[PDB]
Amino acid sequence: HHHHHHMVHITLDRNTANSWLIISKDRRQVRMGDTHQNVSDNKERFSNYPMVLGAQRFSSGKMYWEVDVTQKEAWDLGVCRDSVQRKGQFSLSPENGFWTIWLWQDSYEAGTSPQTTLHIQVPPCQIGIFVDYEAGVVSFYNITDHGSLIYTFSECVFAGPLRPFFNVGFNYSGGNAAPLKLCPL
Ligand SMILES: CN1CCCc2ccc(S(N)(=O)=O)cc21
Ligand SMILES: CN1CCCc2ccc(S(N)(=O)=O)cc21
Repeated sequence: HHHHHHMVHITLDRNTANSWLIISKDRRQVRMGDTHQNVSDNKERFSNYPMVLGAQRFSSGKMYWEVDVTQKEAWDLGVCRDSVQRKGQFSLSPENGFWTIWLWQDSYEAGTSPQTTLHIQVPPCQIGIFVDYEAGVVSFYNITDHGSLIYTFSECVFAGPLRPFFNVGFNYSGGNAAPLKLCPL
């Protein structure tokens, strides 16, 4: 892919974070803490899952960013509507306003309804996310494997401003404590 030149500087929005997340001072890294992180509750915070949004909102144009997932066992990445549900249980699907992929139990899947099996020969350590608002496209790229395509959602019906979306995953196993990191341009 030659999408690198639409690169955007993403930062995480603390106010949207699940109360157990720890976001770095530069707002470029997030990990699961071992307890509640001593913040007040608010209507923006994802309550049920270790999720957080980017601060940036996109309503036009082409955008690209990269995320480091080194040595994680579980995570979700992509974009979502600004108005997605924050409280209670929900599925990651385009019907619910999410365009995402994930790693879970040693397999990669795209968040369609129902979910789609991905075919990745080289487990990624960094993921590239490309959004073309006008075209209705969200694409994912394997930066570890020379930028190879992972998945494209096309005919997307965004129906609102988009925000970068992150889930660091639970750490029931003790093997998923590592952070998500936004990679430099
Ligand atoms: C997002 N994520 C993480 C890994 C396991 C899993 C299983 C089902 C679903 S779903 N299709 O119900 O949203 C989502 C999901
Ligand atoms: C979002 N969702 C819905 C239910 C299935 C499932 C499983 C694992 C995770 S995760 N990535 O937070 O560990 C999330 C999730």
